[PDB]
Amino acid sequence: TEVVVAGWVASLGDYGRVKIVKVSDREGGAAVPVYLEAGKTPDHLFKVFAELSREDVVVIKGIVEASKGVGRGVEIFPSEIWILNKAKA
Amino acid sequence: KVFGRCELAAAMKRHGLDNYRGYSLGNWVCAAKFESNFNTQATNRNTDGSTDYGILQINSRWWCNDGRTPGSRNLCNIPCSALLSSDITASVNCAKKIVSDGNGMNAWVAWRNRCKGTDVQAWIRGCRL
Repeated sequence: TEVVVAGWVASLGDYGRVKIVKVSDREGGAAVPVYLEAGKTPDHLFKVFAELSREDVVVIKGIVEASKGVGRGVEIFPSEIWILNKAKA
Repeated sequence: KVFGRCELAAAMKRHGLDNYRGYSLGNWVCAAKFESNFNTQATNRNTDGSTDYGILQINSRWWCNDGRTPGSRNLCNIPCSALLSSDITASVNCAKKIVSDGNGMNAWVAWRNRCKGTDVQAWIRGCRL
């Protein structure tokens, strides 16, 4: 199921083949993992991952799926990532 | 060195991985199995110029230093050869930092794709520990 989510970057992690951005809604709580995987994620997204920093506002489009296992939340596989907040000099 | 399943299980328990961050030992054996087929010498070069080194395939961009990747942080503070030894200590100490990064074991494609949500304690079944 395709989906659009929006919010601020809580944390960034680079693990090589997997890059994870955690996106959080205005008033805190849950922070949804967005997974960029080298086999699967379109090339350009990696470039924008490298531009992201904490507290940036993003609008992300992608596929939402339930996490494997009983730690029972949701995961997002992006096809586009847009950055909304004022650009850095 | 190509570890035995139970051998590595013991090796990992002794190095403190059991329940580290709430991941029971089966998870760690399971990740080794699929990341590196248990081979401590496993290395893999990604199309972006980074490389994954060792039994847990730690990536060279943020985690270790191998000299041959631009703008590289070395958050684990070790050279990437240290990850290719028979003594898994360095690999383990680096896995600890990684798994503590905020995403637990989600840092590992192989764990994600093949161990997460499964009966992971199957991987310590038949082991004398």
